[PDB]
Amino acid sequence: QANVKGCRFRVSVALPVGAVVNCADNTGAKNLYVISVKGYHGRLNRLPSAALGDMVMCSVKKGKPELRKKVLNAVIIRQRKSWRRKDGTVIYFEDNAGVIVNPKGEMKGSGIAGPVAKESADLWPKISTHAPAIV
RNA sequence: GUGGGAUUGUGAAGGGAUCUCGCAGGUAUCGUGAGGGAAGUAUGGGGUAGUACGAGAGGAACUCCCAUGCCGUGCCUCUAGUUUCUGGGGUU
Ligand SMILES: [K+]
Ligand SMILES: [K+]
Ligand SMILES: [Mg+2]
Ligand code: NA
Repeated sequence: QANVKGCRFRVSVALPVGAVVNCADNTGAKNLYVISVKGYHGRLNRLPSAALGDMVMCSVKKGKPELRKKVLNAVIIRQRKSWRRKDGTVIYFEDNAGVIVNPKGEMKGSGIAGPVAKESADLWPKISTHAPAIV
């Protein structure tokens, strides 16, 4: 529940700024709009891009009105872009999904719909507890 | 000396003279390295450690280890993209 760039192997970037992904927890939000990604060091013209396990800054576009019109923190748990594990397997999900967390990584809400990537679960133990299945 | 050419424009075939040029290098490898260019640069995590310090609240760092951002030089085993192999099938 901290900086995750140095604790994770390279994962192919999936979600640049502006991507809208599903919200997999039961907070009340339906989707999340990616504003930025933590740990992004700048490069000219290059959009900040999120992948599995990344914390992102996001806003809710659809869902409970109490959750909208504000900047929140979320963690990516599923992505449609395929990445390659060190064991040589190339794997991808059917959808993109995120989960709303506090800046400390603690999961707001109490349940997760759909599976959770192992890369995301290893970096966020609180998210791994509520995962129906890992990878 | 020898070999090869030539001389100034109204003819031809012969003789001299006088000039210019060639006369020892070719061909194929392996190396030297003067000079010039010049590139790697950052972050996080583990541990140190809830330790030093501090009344408390708070709260570090180096050896070492593991990743990552940007940049650079390549490569095509995998994954992805691309098809005028119009390859093989469909279909109006
Ligand atoms: K030099
Ligand atoms: K120089
Ligand atoms: Mg621009
Ligand atoms: Na292919």
